[PDB]
Amino acid sequence: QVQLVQSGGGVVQPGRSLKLSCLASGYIFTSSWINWVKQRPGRGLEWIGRIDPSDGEVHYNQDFKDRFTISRDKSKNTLYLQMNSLRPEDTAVYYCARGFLPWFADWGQGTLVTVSSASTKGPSVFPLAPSSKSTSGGTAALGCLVKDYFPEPVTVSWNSGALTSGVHTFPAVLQSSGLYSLSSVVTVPSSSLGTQTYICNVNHKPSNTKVDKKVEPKSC
Amino acid sequence: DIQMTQSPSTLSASVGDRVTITCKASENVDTYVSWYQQKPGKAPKLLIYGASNRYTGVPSRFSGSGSGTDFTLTISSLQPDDFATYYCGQSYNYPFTFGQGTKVEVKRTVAAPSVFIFPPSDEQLKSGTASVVCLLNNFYPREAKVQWKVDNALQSGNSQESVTEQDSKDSTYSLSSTLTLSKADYEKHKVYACEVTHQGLSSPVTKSFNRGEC
Repeated sequence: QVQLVQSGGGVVQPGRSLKLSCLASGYIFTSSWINWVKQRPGRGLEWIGRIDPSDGEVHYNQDFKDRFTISRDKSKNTLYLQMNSLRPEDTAVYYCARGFLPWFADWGQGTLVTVSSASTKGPSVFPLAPSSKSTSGGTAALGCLVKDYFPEPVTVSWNSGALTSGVHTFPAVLQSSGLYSLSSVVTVPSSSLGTQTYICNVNHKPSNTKVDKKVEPKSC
Repeated sequence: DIQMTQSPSTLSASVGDRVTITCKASENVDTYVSWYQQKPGKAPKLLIYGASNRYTGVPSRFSGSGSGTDFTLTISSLQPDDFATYYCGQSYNYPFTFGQGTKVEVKRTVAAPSVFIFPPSDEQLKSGTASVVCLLNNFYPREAKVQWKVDNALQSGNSQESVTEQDSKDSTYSLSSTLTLSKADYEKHKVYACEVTHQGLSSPVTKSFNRGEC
């Protein structure tokens, strides 16, 4: 395989501090440099820093230099990343590669840190009901607008996962308000409408919400 | 400091092809550029360290070359696995910088989108808000545009969209685009239109309705 063991962070209110861990084996700990790499979703990779295996000399990035501190623990054999004074811009996935020379060979699975003022909300599921005032065309388009919730994620099924073909559940979009929203559509033969029932199955584990919205074909 | 840059950004390719990503260093390193391969929802893995030195297990298709400021990863024959996102990253000067990233995508024929414009459900209208959804369907390539026009007034800055990732079967993308507004304004207009452009469409596809009529 070739992995390490990260275990910190989650949803964190802004301005507040946070701290991640990166557990490494006794030899790995006293035999290599541990780089903490950053990656904001949809963008490349930012190197945050390193720490020599003998003493733990830390080398940061002058950006993160200002508010991120890398430490470790001999007894526990774990590296650290102190993230004080959090901004929303800190919403990213953190790794802790391990390696020889200036190489990032062994990467950890990564920990996701989500900075947001937003409270836990259940989704509002609306119908994306097929218009009868439309063209025959051939197929149709069912759907459920799962709007205003926090935090991710949601499990959208269609007819208890019996209908699985032609189902496009789009990526959650972060609205200005700070709440997500995504759609789960499934095109079907316009004739199948009426005859076969179509019910989406929304599931939001965080707010323990689970809702089954049946969508009716409606021109109006 | 040492800005690293990749190209092409995206890359249409199919099983059996000879792919080639081009990295560029604004500075001079020697052979301190590595290539990584991270797939969606996954941590990057090293392919080539040194400049040409392949890492353990990395199949003999991945090959590295170049030195100084111009580097290049080469895949001698594309496989199912090889469809992912590749990065480069100098480890010569402090700090260590990585390339923007090049995505490899399964190539197929041009397919135009099947548009569907959903009008607000009467229950969300109670909520005060009214989301008008426009679904571009099973198109290829990604490059497609959506233009919302309320009362023939081209809208701007009042919508959001999310694209789907390569279909495991169709190799076709799917795009949703929502026009979001309160109901006072939804109730203040009549015609809502989703003009859709894609390079696979002979003319722009317009879908619309009339707040009220049916």
